[PDB]
Amino acid sequence: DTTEMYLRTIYELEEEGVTPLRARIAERLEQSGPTVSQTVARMERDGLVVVASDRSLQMTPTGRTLATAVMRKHRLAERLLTDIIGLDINKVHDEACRWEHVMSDEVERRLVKVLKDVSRSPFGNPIPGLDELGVPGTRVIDAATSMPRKVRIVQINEIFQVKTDQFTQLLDADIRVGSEVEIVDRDHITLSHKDVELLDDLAHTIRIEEL
Amino acid sequence: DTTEMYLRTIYELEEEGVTPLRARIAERLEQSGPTVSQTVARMERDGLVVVASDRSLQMTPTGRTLATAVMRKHRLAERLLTDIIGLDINKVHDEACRWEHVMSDEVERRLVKVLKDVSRSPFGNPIPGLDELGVPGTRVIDAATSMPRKVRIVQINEIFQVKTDQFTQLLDADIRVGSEVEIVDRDHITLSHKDVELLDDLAHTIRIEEL
Ligand code: NI
Ligand code: NI
Repeated sequence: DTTEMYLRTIYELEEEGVTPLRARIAERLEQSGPTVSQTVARMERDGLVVVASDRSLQMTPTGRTLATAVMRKHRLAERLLTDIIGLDINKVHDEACRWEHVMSDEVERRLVKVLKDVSRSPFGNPIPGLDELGVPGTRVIDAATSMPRKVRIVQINEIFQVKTDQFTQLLDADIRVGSEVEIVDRDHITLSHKDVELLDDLAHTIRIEEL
Repeated sequence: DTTEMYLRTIYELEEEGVTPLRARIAERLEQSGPTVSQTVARMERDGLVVVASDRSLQMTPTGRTLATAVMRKHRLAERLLTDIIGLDINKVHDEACRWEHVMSDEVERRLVKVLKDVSRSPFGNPIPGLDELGVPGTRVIDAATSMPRKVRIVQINEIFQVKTDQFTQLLDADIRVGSEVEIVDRDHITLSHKDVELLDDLAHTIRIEEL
């Protein structure tokens, strides 16, 4: 389904921290602007995407769920193809781009059993959706949900910190008040600008807003 | 490509010894007669099939080559899915029906390396095309090409045989003068009606024609 290829392309552009504009989508899929526009209209009617006022495509909860599953199948296919089949690594991504459309959930569950590790694709990116498969401003500690979000730093509050080893890590990552960074919760909290895994005191006292 | 699914269906019906009529094709693919007819017309223009005077579809050399490759990919997929992945055996055929369309030759070559044996599918049928992948009347000894063909028995010539252990095997298989049987050459010659692997004396003296 062309729908799956559009949703996965949006997913991938978002992971790369690129705004999912229609022209970006068109260019990545090697499809015309007008063709992309016609497909985006069908996808809005289907409830999978909305076109935001800055013209970027924002996937709905349903659109995002489907996108996520397509990416999971793509990445599990890449692991099968490299770890077990041994297809030349230069061909693995293009093979998996086809296989992601035809792999059942049942095969994915089997792949999770058989593969050594399903943490990441061979190309370094996390395999999403495995839980779904079945097996002032605000303080960063609070504002962080569990999926990555771009936010703006308002206070770092160095003056209140007892532990200071991360001051330089923040500097080396160019995180200052004003920096736009992506924040994430884990099984410990993390900032992206480089990746800084915050100890609790900092996570409790650094503040983030959003425009 | 719908073309691949039509050619593989023809292949499969032929293997089952069924005449590949358009209605049989329609029924197996769960497509309408008129839809099948429109696709067969495109396939004739493309040079992949001819419609014979008995209305059966006869694949051209090119059509047969493509059909063969689709079947090979289907069967290698089934071996991957059962031997390595362990997908529940009741789901393997339907999964492979999708995978046969997206598997590259390069993955098939890898599967030949990794799998224990690629003689047959899990469902008992030979994996064709591996050589292409890269790794009176006439006497039966002569008339047999290397691919199976339906022929008619004209003489068995029992009277000239020194070895007679196969007389009963032929009887048990219902091969008599008049029987329509499919003959095949191997790396030793064989008759099908049951399968009788002929010793040379019989293969040299049994005669076959065709209407
Ligand atoms: Ni990839
Ligand atoms: Ni099958």
